[PDB]
Amino acid sequence: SLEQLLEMDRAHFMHPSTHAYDHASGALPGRIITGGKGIRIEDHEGREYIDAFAGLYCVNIGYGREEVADAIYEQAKQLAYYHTYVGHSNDPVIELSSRIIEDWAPAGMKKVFYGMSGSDANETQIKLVWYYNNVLGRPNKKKIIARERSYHGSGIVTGSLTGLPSFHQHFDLPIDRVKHTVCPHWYNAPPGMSEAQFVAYCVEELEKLIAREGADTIAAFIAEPVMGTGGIVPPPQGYWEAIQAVLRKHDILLIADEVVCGFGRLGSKTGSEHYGIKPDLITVAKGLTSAYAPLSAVIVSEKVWDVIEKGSREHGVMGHGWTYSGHPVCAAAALANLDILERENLTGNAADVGAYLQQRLHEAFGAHPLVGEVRGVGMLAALEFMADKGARTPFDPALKVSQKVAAAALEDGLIVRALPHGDILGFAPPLVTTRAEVDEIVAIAKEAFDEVAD
Amino acid sequence: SLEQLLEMDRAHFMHPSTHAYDHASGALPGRIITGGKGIRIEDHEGREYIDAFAGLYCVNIGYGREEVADAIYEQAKQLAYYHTYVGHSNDPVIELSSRIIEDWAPAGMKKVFYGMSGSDANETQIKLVWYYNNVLGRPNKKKIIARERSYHGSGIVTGSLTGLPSFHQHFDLPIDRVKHTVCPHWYNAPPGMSEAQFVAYCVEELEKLIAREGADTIAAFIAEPVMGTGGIVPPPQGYWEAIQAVLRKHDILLIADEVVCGFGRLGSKTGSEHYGIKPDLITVAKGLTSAYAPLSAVIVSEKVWDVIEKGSREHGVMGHGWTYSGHPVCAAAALANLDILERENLTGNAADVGAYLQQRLHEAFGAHPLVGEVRGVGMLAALEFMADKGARTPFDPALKVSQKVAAAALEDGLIVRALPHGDILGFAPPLVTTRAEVDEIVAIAKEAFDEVADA
Ligand SMILES: *Cc1c(COP(=O)(O)O)cnc(C)c1O
Ligand SMILES: *Cc1c(COP(=O)(O)O)cnc(C)c1O
Ligand SMILES: [Ca+2]
Ligand SMILES: [Ca+2]
Ligand SMILES: [Ca+2]
Repeated sequence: SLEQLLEMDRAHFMHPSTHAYDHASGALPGRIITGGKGIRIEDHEGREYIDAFAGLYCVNIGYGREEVADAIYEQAKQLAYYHTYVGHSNDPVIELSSRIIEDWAPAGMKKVFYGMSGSDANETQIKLVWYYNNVLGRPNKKKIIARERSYHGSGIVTGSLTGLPSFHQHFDLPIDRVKHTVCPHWYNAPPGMSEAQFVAYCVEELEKLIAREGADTIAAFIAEPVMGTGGIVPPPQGYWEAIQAVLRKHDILLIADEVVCGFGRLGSKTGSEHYGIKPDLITVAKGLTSAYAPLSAVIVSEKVWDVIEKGSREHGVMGHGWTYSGHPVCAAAALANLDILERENLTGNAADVGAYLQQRLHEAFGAHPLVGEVRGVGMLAALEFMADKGARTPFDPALKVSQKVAAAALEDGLIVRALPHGDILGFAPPLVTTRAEVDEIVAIAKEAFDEVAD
Repeated sequence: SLEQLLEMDRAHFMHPSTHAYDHASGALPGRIITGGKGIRIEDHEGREYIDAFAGLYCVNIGYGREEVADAIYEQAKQLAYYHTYVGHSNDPVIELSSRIIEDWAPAGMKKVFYGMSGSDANETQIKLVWYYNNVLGRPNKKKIIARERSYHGSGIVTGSLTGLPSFHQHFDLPIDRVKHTVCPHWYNAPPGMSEAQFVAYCVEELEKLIAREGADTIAAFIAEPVMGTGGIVPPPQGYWEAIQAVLRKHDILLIADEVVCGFGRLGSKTGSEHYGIKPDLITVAKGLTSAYAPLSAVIVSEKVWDVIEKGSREHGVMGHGWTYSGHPVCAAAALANLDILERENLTGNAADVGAYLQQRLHEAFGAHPLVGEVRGVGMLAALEFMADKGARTPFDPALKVSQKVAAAALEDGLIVRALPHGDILGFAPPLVTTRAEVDEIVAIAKEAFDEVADA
């Protein structure tokens, strides 16, 4: 019974990112998702929704892929699990590793280490950067620079990297080794710069942080090529070239968080490829498997892998491992996911239909007095709402405009996300989305928005 | 083509817990596992092995359960994933949560929060204990006490909780908020002590740590009911009763790490049930799914859940979540796993055949001059080897006796683990293991051991 389900939920399930009391008490009503196909999902009540956020930037090949379910089945049946400790392996993990390196990763990458979450992958990154510096005799080169409004996960170290305050509240974060520099959102500049001027500003602010802390104390800089949860923010043109030069000058490792941007989302293999970023380390999850099974990976450059090898010769086996590291079923899911991305050229579809999404959002919302900015890249897009446009001046957060539009859209059968920063409505549809589906998405969001606007 | 696999592996796969250079260079040969059935696995080759470590204390219902593969398939096909943010749900996660609380958790537990690893679950625990204290207006009550030789995971915070130095080296751990008290291994007590004396020693050492740090600054104490990777160490008689009294007196939360002990391993539902532990918080993974899919959970007491609710009313939504929190496929795997544990009464089999394992290891090894100690409980057991027994004096670690026995056992078709701490050979067979299979396991390990002992 659906009613006893919902009581069991309220009584016993602690959800992620859900108001504990309001949920437990019934004030925040629960929604049970039971099926889905293509870009549409279905709740327990039989209501169907267009999921223009692809779960959480992650159901990239779309819902209901029997091909992946069969791949998962066949592996679960043959060998669901053995460990990968002390050189042990399984077939799928071997194939997946060489495929990630040969076909998806930028040049210079060498090794892949697996977990199950974006958060655990970034945890691994910070371990590796500390290990690297310790084996090189640099015990104080340990601080990590992240950015305001960044999202890097929800643990203690990874929640510190995260530049959104909700992940810090009552958790004593950020930790002391994590420092935050500026969010590269041109729309929000010092308030009259050229794009190039704003880049130079971001560069000087980073240079100031480095000077205050001391370059010899900074191990790494971590960043999303395009900001996701912080509010769908492409980098300014020239940003990545200029930031990379600063990091190289100060011998600071670069970690590209590709959890959202990875595996076709922007119309390129990765955000790194898209923007000419040459990271030392890369974090992936989400579109790695299109969420069909949980899997994360850390991709390691030749340079860093060489120091890891060196560490092992001098100090023996590195103490790092998860029980389910390289889980056969999860690896098999990833292989089928990649087969589908590649065969259907969904990276191309993301570029193509993603540009159409940008176009249609601009046409629909660009001229409107309450829309401060329309922005995006590939199959990511956002609308940022402003009380005055003009003066670039945001609504009283108590008004909750982004949230009211999202709610209205949901009533009309469309899922889009109110992002945690400001009044921002985000779009991250599956990479299989068609032009017609975009027009359908935009029509509903447009109606929703007018209803709230009035 | 097997050769091309192994090259691809060496070229591109960074393994957990694997010597990086020795593996990449071919000095540490790789092993590809391709199949398995019951308690036996098969490598690429075709060599078959009795897996008396059940993967990593985790393949509890045994290998090749088509029933679980079908359960995984059916969920993957119907709905592999949606998120569980902002009150969203799927039914396997709802059923699993109420089943964990009603059927497996000790009394007083209320809510379950999901991840994918033992490590992420303990990460969540520490977040929750800090949140708890912050919403109660106790900003300084934040330190965590763990134990020497404990294993709690392999992250930064969870690697700090972990009391084994290999998880610390070149990672700048433990963090300052984590303190370690003594390992409750009677066999390594300060010499001469009675079991009861050694308990009282553990108690006084904990009391000293609490006095030095200030009880006011200590949020929680985390511990495995029985130590796993640190050496298969049951707690001394009376340990848990006495430790619990100290924690209660100082208002310190107790986190039971049931990652190994959970879901039947000791012949009880949990280590907590087994030893009368009343934790505020419990961590589970491994036997939660028998490793058929990755899943972890944090089980939360009524007391702690009440404060979490309070936090949300006063401060709004707690900022905690994993994208794959409550993953439908993983939850479905767990439900089938539980169906099998319950239907086959594998908790009972673990009690029964586990006691037999203890008996048979004692009979086979108890008298031998090179075996310092035989120990265990339920379906966990270990042999600890000593150069001198009556002097309690261990071999030169470069001799690596535990590892030589393991190697010999592997040649003879048996997988048992050389544990990282001492010269210790561990046993954690699947909970479906039979008495005859135990005798088969012990016979091979006994032969292996003689070969190494006579040398
Ligand atoms: C979602 C996300 C993470 C963390 O992933 P989890 O699987 O939720 O731990 C990290 N980085 C980015 C950019 C993300 O979007
Ligand atoms: C194996 C283990 C962990 C960590 O589990 P992962 O799934 O490897 O992250 C934590 N606690 C205990 C007691 C364990 O045995
Ligand atoms: Ca409407
Ligand atoms: Ca079947
Ligand atoms: Ca033999």
